[PDB]
Amino acid sequence: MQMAKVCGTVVGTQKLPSMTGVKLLLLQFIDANGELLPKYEVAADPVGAGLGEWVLVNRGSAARQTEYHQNRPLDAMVVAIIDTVTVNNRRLYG
Amino acid sequence: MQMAKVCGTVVGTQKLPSMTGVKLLLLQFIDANGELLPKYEVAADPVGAGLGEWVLVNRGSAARQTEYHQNRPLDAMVVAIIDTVTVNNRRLYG
Amino acid sequence: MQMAKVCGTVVGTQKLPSMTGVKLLLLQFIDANGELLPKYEVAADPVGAGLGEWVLVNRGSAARQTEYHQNRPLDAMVVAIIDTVTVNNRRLYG
Amino acid sequence: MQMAKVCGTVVGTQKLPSMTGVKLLLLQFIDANGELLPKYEVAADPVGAGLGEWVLVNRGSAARQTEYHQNRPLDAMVVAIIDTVTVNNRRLYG
Amino acid sequence: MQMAKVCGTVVGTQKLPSMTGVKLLLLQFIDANGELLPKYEVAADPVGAGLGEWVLVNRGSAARQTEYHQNRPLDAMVVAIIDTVTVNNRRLYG
Amino acid sequence: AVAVGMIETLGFPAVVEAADAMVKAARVTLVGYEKIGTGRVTVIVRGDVSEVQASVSAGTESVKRVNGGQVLSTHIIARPHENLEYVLPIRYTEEVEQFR
Amino acid sequence: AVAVGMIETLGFPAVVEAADAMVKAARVTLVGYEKIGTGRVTVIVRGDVSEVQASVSAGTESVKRVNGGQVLSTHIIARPHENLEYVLPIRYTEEVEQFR
Amino acid sequence: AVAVGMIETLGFPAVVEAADAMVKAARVTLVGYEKIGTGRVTVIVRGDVSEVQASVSAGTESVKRVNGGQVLSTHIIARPHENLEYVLPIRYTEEVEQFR
Amino acid sequence: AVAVGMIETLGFPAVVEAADAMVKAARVTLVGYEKIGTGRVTVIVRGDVSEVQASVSAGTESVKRVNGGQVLSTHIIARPHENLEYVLPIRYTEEVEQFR
Amino acid sequence: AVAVGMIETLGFPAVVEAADAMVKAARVTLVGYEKIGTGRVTVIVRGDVSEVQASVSAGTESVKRVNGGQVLSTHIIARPHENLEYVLPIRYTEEVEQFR
Amino acid sequence: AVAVGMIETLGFPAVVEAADAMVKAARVTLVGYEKIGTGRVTVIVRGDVSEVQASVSAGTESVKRVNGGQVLSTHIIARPHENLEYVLPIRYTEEVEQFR
Amino acid sequence: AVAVGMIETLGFPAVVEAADAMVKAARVTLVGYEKIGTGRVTVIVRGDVSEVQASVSAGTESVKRVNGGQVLSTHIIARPHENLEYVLPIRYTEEVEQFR
Amino acid sequence: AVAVGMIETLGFPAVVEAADAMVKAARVTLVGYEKIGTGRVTVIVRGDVSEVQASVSAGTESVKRVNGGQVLSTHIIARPHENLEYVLPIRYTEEVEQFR
Repeated sequence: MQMAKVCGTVVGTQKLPSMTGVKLLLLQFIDANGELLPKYEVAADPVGAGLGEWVLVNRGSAARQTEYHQNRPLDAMVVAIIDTVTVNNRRLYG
Repeated sequence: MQMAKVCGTVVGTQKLPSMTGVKLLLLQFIDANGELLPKYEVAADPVGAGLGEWVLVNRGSAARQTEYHQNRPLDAMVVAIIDTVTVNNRRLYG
Repeated sequence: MQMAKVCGTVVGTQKLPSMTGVKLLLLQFIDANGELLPKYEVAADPVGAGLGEWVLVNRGSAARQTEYHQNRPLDAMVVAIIDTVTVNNRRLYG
Repeated sequence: MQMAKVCGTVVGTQKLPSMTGVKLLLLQFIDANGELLPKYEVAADPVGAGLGEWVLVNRGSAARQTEYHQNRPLDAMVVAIIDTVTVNNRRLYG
Repeated sequence: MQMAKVCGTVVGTQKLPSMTGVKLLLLQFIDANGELLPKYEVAADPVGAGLGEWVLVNRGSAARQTEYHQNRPLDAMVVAIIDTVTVNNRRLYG
Repeated sequence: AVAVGMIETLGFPAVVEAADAMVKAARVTLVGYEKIGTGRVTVIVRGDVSEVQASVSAGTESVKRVNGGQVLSTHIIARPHENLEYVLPIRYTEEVEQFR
Repeated sequence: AVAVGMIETLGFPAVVEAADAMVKAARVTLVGYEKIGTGRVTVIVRGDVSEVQASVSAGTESVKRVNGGQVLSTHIIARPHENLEYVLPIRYTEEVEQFR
Repeated sequence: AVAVGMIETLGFPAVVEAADAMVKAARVTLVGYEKIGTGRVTVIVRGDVSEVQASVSAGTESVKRVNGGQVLSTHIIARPHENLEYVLPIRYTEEVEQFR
Repeated sequence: AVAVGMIETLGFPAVVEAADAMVKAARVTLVGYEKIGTGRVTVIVRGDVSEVQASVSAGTESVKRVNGGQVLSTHIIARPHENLEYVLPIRYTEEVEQFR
Repeated sequence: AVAVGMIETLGFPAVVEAADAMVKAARVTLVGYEKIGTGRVTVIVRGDVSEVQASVSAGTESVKRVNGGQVLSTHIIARPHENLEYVLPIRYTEEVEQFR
Repeated sequence: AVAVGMIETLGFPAVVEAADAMVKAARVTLVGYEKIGTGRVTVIVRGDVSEVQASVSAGTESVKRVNGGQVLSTHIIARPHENLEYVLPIRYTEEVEQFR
Repeated sequence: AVAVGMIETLGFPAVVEAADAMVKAARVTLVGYEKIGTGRVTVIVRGDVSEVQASVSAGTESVKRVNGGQVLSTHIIARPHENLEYVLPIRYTEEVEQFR
Repeated sequence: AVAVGMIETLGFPAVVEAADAMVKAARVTLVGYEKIGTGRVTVIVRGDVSEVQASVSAGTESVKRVNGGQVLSTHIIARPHENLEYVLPIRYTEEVEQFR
């Protein structure tokens, strides 16, 4: 997984028929210190996440494991909304 | 997924027999801010996309999920044509 | 696999139901010389590792091979706690 | 897929038994404009490609889809010899 | 596959039960010209390779293809010991 | 006029998840909240047709992740008549003018 | 007075698609919207009897587009008595005078 | 640039009900009308891809109310190539530029 | 615009008896005549929706007078969009202005 | 910002035991109380998402001790959109600001 | 001469998807659009043999993603005789000389 | 006169492959191209009777290369009357006089 | 350099029809002619890889019209090594330089 910040939404109307119903979030990756990295991802969002939240997003074949993304062409998925990040016994987020 | 811009087409005549009928688009990746990254991809195009469009591109074994790319040696696929990118409640594209 | 140092923990309360019970560690990657790289990962931790430990973390679908991580959306997992690293017949760690 | 130029061959005699008969090509990646990137790959070559040729190479589990690479430990494979690349309706290659 | 140089060994005693018997080599990636890149890997070693050798390393689910790594959490594997690298009809290695 | 999407659910926890996932999936404005009896509760969003189609389709799948949640009826009208905003409670209120 | 058309549906997304199909199909004015319980929702159009007949039949077919939508009752009164507009919500309000 | 959607019906009364339901449902412009033989008649709309998608789905359901006509084929292209306007009759004519 | 009625018949003697029955039954104007292939011939009338409904139903029964005549499809659009008269042949031509 | 949790019960004695078990189990503020018909009554708590999850799990188990009430639906949203506080009754009222 | 590729489909929405996918898959010029009756419609592209083989093969697969779309016959002639451009409608028109 | 060879195929890609095989196989001039409906398309070559027989036989076998191509009827007239070139489109036009 | 394509037939009348169909189909140069015993005769064409692919596919289909000949083996190499020109008879001879 990677830590990412929800920066926006991507809407596509002309898509695959297996891509319908999939909510697509534009996530910017954040480092371990909390700063925004110049690297992004578009991920499926089963755990309902809004703009500004910190999320855990996986990569690749793990995005097709939630039993309704199984035969869906997805390589990125928000798997968790981050509550708190503790680094060196110090709370960094939350 | 990644956001990419269709910059051209790649045609190969000597290929694998499972690669025939596959439309191959040369796609340049764009960042979350909208500028072109110095990074490209060649992807299959089931969702019919032409030169200049913004597309969503998956990577890996998610390219083989659309039930006719299943046993095809594809690791990248256009899954959607981007209609609208909204970043920080502001429309970036569309 | 990559060598990584456990820098902390990530706790998420809203997650997928298959993500329940998965311990999430914030691991910063270390190089072959032992210095911290500016790159991190959030990985599942079946091998119980604490803060400051050197671990081996895999990537991708190898994280789902642990027979209780099989249908879990995990793309990174601590597979081993590093006891010693020998580089050019010289002990680097341990 | 990525566009790559065949720069040479890699011969290994001490290998896995499932790697026997696999022709290994050293391919340097080329960018979308046609210049050589400082990044390479060693890929299987079922589509017979010689030195100097432009090839499409895939990555990952897509290299095991050509029904004679199925249980072979391959993560890269030349899937097509590039005949022509057209960028912005202008022929770049061929 | 990638060309890598064996720079050492990684030993971990506290690991997963499916990770036992797996020989872990610290491999530094080398470029197509032959110099050491600042990038490494830890891979399983079925083809017996020692310190200083040139190896071919696959990554991903291709590491689980050799029928004794099938349910093992491995994402990197030495598949061949490099005998000869020929670049532009000139022998680079061997 | 501006497109209108409706998701009717059986239950208030299902209609808040429908309302929350709609304005999180796309750039729509949740303007309305309608109860018609027997637990049939409808939330009403406004926005562009690309946003409303994306929000209603994603808002429908999010309700079937709520225990006891049931989608009764969903609809998108891409171009409603200007007669409808004066009679039906689908119009923009002044509470939601910051989200338009 | 001028004619009355009513479509009663089970559900609020079905009654907005019925109301939007009615005012697009003919020269009717949607004047009313009535909730009577158990999800029975009624929209009321006013116009000439040929326009009201053309709209009410077209509003009934458009509920089949809505999933989970069901027309319970339709009726057309060609010439309602003047007593009905002062008691029942079938009258022209001031907000809908621009559409008459 | 502007998307193109086509509904092919068997019969001329079904293709006028399809064309009338398309331009009423969304902000599309009916630009074209094509006959290829065996009664197969095609109407062409131009708009945004979200508006064309809402029109083609609404134009398909409205042929089912026509007795004697059926939808043979529908398609939507999000952005046609500029080659297609000069060969195929999907371009904006100057008679319909007021509806663009 | 004003309402459109279409009767599609299989055969040309059936479409002239349908067109002659329509303009005699009510105050409609025959404006159009369309061939789409396989003998599917359509005549188009314009008028008020009550007159168009009275004519199209009367034009359907008169095809039974014709031996070898068969009505394939009928449809009535009560309020067609203004886009349809510039693309489809349902508009008033200058030759039929004396009958409007 | 502040998370929202909802428990919908069938019956008012079940929804008071659910609401009492929620604010005792964790640091949540009961802010709302919603009736949608057929006895479906919802209580709304606000707190941190960890506190909301502990309260909703405790309020669900406490309805099992009420004879005559059952939990119909529960849901937790970690961070609702600010559009929802103006349309849905999930916001902090001024009477409950002492418990925040 | 320059190579010619043809895709014959049954239906006009299938032939526009065939024409659109051909000029998007490779560097070909759509020059022709041929109706021969019974709904058999043929689009004709010109270009190099590598372009035309890639376009026709990708245009054939894209038609079987259209509902009601059916490919009747495809062919590529890599080197057509110069007699054929004067008789058959496969030649470059002046409308498409910007795409050559 | 100069001999006439005609190949009638079902489909336009089959008739271009038939016409391209004819003018390559022998010293015939493709002069004509005829559509008569139901996809029956005819190409007409002129030449000496030995060249016309060799081309029409080779143009028939090349339709089997076309998937979905079918030869309906072939005929060779060794010495047509001079009345036929003024009525039927079998004559040498001025555009094809460079290939005679 | 340029690609190389080979068709091996059983018999000399089949290999001349194969070689004649190759140089007529595309812009390839027949450069070679090889006999290896058991009647296995091979013709070698050079050209671009797209032209070699179109010629070899047409040369394979043309042996089916020869009675008593069959295609035994076909192959296409997109760019042969420079070693193969000096050992194998696939190189351009002096007599075939006019057709290159």
